Amino acid sequence: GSSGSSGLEVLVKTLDSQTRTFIVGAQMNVKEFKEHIAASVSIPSEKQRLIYQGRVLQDDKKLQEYNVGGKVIHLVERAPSGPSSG
Repeated sequence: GSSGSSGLEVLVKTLDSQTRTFIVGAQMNVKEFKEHIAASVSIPSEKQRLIYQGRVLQDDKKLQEYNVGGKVIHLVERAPSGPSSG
């Protein structure tokens, strides 16, 4: 889905060199975004924690606000992630 080139791009680099571009509404908030990618990343927001410039992106805050458009954010997963995984 997702038609027309209208939206803000947001990348996410996990702790395994894995950048994933995401197109969400600039209006969207950090939290929401987490819930959105939460699907792809497969990680829950409450577990997620977008970090940029060594700072923890606020939930109430929005991506645009930070200006992470086409930028690479650093998402972290709570608890010690498993090596094998699956």
